[PDB]
Amino acid sequence: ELDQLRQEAEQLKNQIRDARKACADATLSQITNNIDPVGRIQMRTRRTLRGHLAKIYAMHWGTDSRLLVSASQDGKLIIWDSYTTNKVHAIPLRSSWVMTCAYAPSGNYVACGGLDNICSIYNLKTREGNVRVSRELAGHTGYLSCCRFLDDNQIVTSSGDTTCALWDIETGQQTTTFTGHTGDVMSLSLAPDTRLFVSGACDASAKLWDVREGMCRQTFTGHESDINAICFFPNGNAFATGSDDATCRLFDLRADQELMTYSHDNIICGITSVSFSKSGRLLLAGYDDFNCNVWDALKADRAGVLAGHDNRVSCLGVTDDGMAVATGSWDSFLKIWN
Amino acid sequence: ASIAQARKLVEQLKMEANIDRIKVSKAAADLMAYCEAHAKEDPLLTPVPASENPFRE
Amino acid sequence: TGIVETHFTFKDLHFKMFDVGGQRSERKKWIHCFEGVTAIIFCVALSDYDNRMHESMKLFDSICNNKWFTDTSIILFLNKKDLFEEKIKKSPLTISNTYEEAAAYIQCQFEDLNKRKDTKEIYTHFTCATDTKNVQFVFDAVTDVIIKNNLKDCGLF
Amino acid sequence: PKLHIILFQPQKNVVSHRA
Amino acid sequence: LSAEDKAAVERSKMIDRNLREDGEKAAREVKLLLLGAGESGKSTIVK
Repeated sequence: ELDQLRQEAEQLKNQIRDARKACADATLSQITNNIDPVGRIQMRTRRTLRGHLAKIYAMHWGTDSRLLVSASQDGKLIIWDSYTTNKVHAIPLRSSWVMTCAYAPSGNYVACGGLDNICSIYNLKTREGNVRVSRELAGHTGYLSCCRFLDDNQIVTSSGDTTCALWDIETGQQTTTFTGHTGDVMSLSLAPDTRLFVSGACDASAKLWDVREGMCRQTFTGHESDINAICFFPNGNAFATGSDDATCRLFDLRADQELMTYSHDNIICGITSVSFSKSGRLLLAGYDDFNCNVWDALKADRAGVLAGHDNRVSCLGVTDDGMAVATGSWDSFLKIWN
Repeated sequence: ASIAQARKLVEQLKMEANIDRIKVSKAAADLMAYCEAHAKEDPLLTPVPASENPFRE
Repeated sequence: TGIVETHFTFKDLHFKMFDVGGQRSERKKWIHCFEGVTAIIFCVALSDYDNRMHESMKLFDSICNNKWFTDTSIILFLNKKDLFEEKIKKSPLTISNTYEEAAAYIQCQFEDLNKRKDTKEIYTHFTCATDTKNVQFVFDAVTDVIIKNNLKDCGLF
Repeated sequence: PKLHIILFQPQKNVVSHRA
Repeated sequence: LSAEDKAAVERSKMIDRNLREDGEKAAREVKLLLLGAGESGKSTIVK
């Protein structure tokens, strides 16, 4: 009787919902009252980068907050020096279709991926003085949507099909596979402890994975559309998700609930990128209608707006030291704001 | 096929219910306190001195 | 695997050819990467008419109305006509029986599915198993598309 | 000639880029 | 700006010249997307 198993699953889900409702004690909108706000924010552009020629899909700050890596719809992966607008390296690619770029924390390697469903890892410091392709990783049925480094020898990938993977660089064969989703896995974010990582997919859910056990730990619902980007809170007990509902949400682990929602009548366009600054006071979201918004984390009202771009805002990333925020839109430019 | 998948889903959900949780108000208070404690080093909240800005000119 | 690509040169002209049909994922998530492609080449099976053709027509309808493809031109190739001529007798096109009538009816029921007639055009063709003039048709359509775009950009058209 | 088409023969006002 | 900056700007100029040449060359290629249904004779059309 398969219906019996379906009914049992429904009862277990009902139990979880009852426990979640009972765990609630108050609302952050009630506890975070009569507290000093940050105030209106005025920010102006500082740098402009002009190398590329087509749309730009991803970016990633370095570990010293000076170097950048940029991947476009051309065969070129450009490395920028932000302080003085110089080009340090120009990488010729083997496939013009790119959706994700990542900078190794040691600064010795770069990763690129896209519709080709194959992950290419590049070495930057070689005696011959030219960038030689280090390795190629195959075994994803679908495309790659996001990839991040753990060290010089491991890497994580999120695939178009319902899988995420852990790769050993030296021996291309995979090590562990995480399979619990029903749909496209569109973004991932690594925790600072690197013991856990959070993946967001197209079935209106987010999962919590521990790398060594290889099993899921928590499933979070509430969004009524597909989610597109995700990032951790600097403490490590929270993260933020953006979806096509034009509404960001902040989740916490221990309470296992949904804390705050950010939305207003003016915004209708979806979200393509979400990131947190240092000290966890400001949330940066990149909307489709050529605009970026800084959100009061602990209050409903909106902070100052950041609107200078000419097309859809593809990616945005905040530096490790908190100096600046970089924005790369579908026009060829990148803007560094401070 | 269907039986195996259903068994996997039921076991996954059964393992989920055994987690240990704490008060939501405590978590909200922790988030309120963490930001206030670390406001000194946050270059974007307030404008830093021009002598300390690597994006001066 | 993934996306398959091909090169060929004709009349001192470069042609990139992107096969994408093997992706097997959500089309709406990544379909926008191809905005700005000069032409869309569609293929319709005629011998698979008895309904597969309803699915093919629905798929065609979707591509025309996508927001990214508002101004892109469509080159349509109608294949499997050699078997179609014989299949009409066994299965009438109502599933004025003749080859010309059935071909005209099929062409009209597809070509009547673009609302913005002024914005884009639907080049149409009948292809057989063996024909050396297909590349000439692609060349003569692509040049016309290029000229129309250049004229529209400068305000002349 | 252009004025002739604009005023006297609005029916034949059209542009084509193939012929 | 001692010789380090001078070398950096010379290298940047070479990179920019190479990028401009490659982009100008690659703006001439004509890109064609392929679509259709399965088992519709796309292989024969490609061949």
